[PDB]
Amino acid sequence: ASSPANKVYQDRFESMYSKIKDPANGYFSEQGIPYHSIETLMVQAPDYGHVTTSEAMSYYMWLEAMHGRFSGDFTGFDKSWSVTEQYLIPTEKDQPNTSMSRYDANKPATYAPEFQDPSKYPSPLDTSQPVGRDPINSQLTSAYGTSMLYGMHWILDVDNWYGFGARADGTSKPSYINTFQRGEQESTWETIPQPCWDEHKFGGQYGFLDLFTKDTGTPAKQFKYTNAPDADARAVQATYWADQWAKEQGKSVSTSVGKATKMGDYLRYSFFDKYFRKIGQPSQAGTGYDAAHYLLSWYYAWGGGIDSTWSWIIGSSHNHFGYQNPFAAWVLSTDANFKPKSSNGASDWAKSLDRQLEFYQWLQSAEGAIAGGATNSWNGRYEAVPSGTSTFYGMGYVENPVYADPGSNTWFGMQVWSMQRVAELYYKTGDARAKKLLDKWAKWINGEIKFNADGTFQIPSTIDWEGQPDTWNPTQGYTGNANLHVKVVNYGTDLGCASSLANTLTYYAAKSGDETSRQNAQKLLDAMWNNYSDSKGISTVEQRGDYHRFLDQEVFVPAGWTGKMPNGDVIKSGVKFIDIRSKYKQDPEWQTMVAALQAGQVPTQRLHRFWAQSEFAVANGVYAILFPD
Ligand SMILES: OC[C@H]1O[C@@H](S[C@H]2[C@H](O)[C@@H](O)[C@H](O[C@H]3[C@H](O)[C@@H](O)[C@H](S[C@H]4[C@H](O)[C@@H](O)[C@H](O[C@H]5[C@H](O)[C@@H](O)[C@H](S[C@H]6[C@H](O)[C@@H](O)[C@H](O[C@H]7[C@H](O)[C@@H](O)[C@H](S[C@H]8[C@H](O)[C@@H](O)[C@H](O)O[C@@H]8CO)O[C@@H]7CO)O[C@@H]6CO)O[C@@H]5CO)O[C@@H]4CO)O[C@@H]3CO)O[C@@H]2CO)[C@H](O)[C@@H](O)[C@@H]1O
Ligand SMILES: [Ca+2]
Ligand SMILES: [Ca+2]
Ligand SMILES: [Cl-]
Repeated sequence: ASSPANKVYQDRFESMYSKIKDPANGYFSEQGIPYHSIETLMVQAPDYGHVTTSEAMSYYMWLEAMHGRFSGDFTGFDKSWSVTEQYLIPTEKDQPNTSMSRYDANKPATYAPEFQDPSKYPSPLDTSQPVGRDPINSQLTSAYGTSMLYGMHWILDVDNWYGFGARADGTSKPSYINTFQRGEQESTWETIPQPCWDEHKFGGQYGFLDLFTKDTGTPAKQFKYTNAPDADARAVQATYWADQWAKEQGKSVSTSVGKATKMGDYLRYSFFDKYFRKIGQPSQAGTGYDAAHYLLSWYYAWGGGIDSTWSWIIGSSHNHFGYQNPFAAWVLSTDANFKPKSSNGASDWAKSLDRQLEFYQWLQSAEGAIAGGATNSWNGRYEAVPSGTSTFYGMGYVENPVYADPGSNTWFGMQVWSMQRVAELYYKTGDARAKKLLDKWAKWINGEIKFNADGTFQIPSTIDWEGQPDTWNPTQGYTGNANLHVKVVNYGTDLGCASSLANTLTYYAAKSGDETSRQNAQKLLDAMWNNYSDSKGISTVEQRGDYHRFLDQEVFVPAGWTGKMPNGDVIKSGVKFIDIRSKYKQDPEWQTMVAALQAGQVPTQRLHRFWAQSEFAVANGVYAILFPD
């Protein structure tokens, strides 16, 4: 039987769970897939409220796992995995073996440069630039008997709002789509949504392919998917807890553990440089593992021909601390129940755990917050690293890895999402490296939490950075990085971040015994429950300062390129964000949003983000278990 839990916080979790699963609240589609948010007019990472992401699916797993802990019923957890495998992990029909089996581990893909402005795309493929060797593909095909990859594609058009349908039929749902393709300056507002399965049926003469890639020949019909490593790692994290809590009650989630383990085996593709170039010596093609940084990079992607047989796979050269997950690495490298079937699966994850913890430490600022990350490909073209730039195993430090509109590390959220995982590791193992990191980080954040007399509160929202960490010397260790400073630009009341923060402080307090962290975690949970609860969970009114981009953001389209979206919207030079998403004008909130912009005001919204609601629910559960009295 499981240990007794705090009755008050357990009830709060159950209440949230009921609101989230309540059919009348609309968090899920008819097919059982959770939406990014109840509200449809939503632009953040995705550009429509009813698309879904792998991040959401992993939070759904975490939620159901906790429900199993308190109810003894894990059928919901197994169902979250069933929905994931059926709809977010490309099936045999979505990534045909005929093409995947033609993959050449000695020539994974063809080099394509990255540019700092979307106007430079399409990017020209260059067969003469070196590409390294993929050392794990043989391990995976031998272990699983297939050339298909088992990982979640990151974004899904749940109700086929864009109209691409499934495998170009234009009518089926859900629909595999993608957005980002053109460099660090292409924000959510500057993309051209495209189908993952491109048969040239929609868009331009050759679909949407020649908007991004340029080659000598004619663009072939092809499919392509992109993984979000932090999402897949969270799936492993959540499944571990589901397994632990299931066994404490004589229950089993064996089938799900097997899927989580397989996913973690394939997740190793994120450990490699985009084009398998040697880490620290980007101009040279890798010979195998010398191209592995062992960190959870921003993505790994793969694709292949539809009407011709060929395939490719790429890792990623850019690393952000926010995507790391030391807990998942500990699970996959030490727990016998989660040991990957591949020959080197567990050992690679063992190396990743150590490398990840060094990464966090190297990036810890003088104050305690964690800095951006590093890259093995300067400017995304393997250019020379500017002299005087600090390095980590040969990779140059970057303040805002991967994207700059806005800066990828200017949002407080990355701090809690990532440190929450370090707190789980510290709690389970008491690891000294995790302790050192948390003691200083927790001291920093506890001094940045502000509680008001009316029961409301504020935490860091937008942050900025100055300087850089000292070059990492494995034998020297943490120098203290006296020249690396974080700056809190402004505060806010982001309920999702606050929930993640409470979670982090709870695990840390439980292990360290730090009372300051424990009471702050409880005050956050109480404040949110007592002051921000509504019939659908929790929420607050927030300003949407970037919404002016709905109408004033021009979308770049190559000269002479013309095409049409499924609903007829014309794609040509000069269009704005709204011009290629005209269906948005039918949204219930549209007139309200436009009215505000016309009056020169900042639009405001009351949003119910699925991950935020789940975060809050899980945080209540965690407190209930670690502090029963
Ligand atoms: O036919 C002739 C011949 O053929 C051959 S076979 C041959 C084929 O023909 C050929 O087509 C094929 O070509 C291959 C090629 O080989 C491969 O090398 C390439 S690889 C390619 C890959 O496919 C593609 O997917 C990849 O895309 C990358 C981009 O490069 C990269 O730039 C971006 S970065 C992006 C991030 O990913 C996003 O997450 C991020 O999003 C941000 C957003 O920017 C930001 O605004 C918001 S801010 C937001 C916060 O999120 C929120 O929390 C807070 O609360 O609020 C704030 C404020 O709102 O955050 C978002 C994140 O959350 O944005 C950045 C920037 O865009 O990443 C994508 C990943 O997808 O690029 C790769 C290349 O660079 O693929 C080709 C396929 O076409 O090659 C074949 C051979 O190899 C045959 O053999 C012959 O016979 C035949 O004759
Ligand atoms: Ca931009
Ligand atoms: Ca700076
Ligand atoms: Cl969001």
